[PDB]
Amino acid sequence: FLPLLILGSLLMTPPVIQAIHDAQR
Repeated sequence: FLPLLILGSLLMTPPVIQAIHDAQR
């Protein structure tokens, strides 16, 4: 999930969707 999700996509891509969302706040 949150972790596993970002982890899984932790190769050649940042924690998008969430990162931008967090940065949005």
